[PDB]
Amino acid sequence: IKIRKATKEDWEKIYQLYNSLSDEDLYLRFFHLYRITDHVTFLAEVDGKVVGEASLHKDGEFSLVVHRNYRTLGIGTLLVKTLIEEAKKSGLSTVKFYTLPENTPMIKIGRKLGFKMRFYEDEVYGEMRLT
Ligand SMILES: CC(C)(COP(=O)(O)OP(=O)(O)OC[C@H]1O[C@@H](n2cnc3c(N)ncnc32)[C@H](O)[C@@H]1OP(=O)(O)O)[C@@H](O)C(=O)NCCC(=O)NCCS
Repeated sequence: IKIRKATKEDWEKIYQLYNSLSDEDLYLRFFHLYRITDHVTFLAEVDGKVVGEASLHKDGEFSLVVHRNYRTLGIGTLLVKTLIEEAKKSGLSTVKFYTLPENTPMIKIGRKLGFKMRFYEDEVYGEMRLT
């Protein structure tokens, strides 16, 4: 399980990962964007195949997705920890995420990592002040 920073040359690999995900997975991966309508990306690789992708934006917001067959192995948690580390190195004041209330796995990660949660019927908001 290797976690590395993504480069422009990884676009094709990420594209293939996305093509294998469900519409539900993609909806959750870009939840906030769907709701309201530079960045650093990390990938989780098994062999030479990207099985997980996580991105951090300049405003502290992050998101990620792990292929269904590679879930519950701790990858999502490791990717979020990687993003938090990146956020601290880049001097961000806060990191945050948005998802659906039914997304138990993500909320579990958020809570165990220290994120303060705000719940609503249409969405949930997690946030952690770093500075
Ligand atoms: C949310 C997501 C990244 C989690 O990734 P993952 O690799 O499975 O994460 P982890 O293995 O670190 O597990 C996270 C926790 O959720 C739990 N979990 C997994 N499946 C579960 C299920 N069906 N019910 C309950 N809990 C579940 C894990 O057991 C673990 O428990 P813990 O936090 O006490 O250790 C993954 O499910 C995913 O890609 N989902 C679709 C995209 C998405 O929702 N992205 C979120 C963006 S903010």
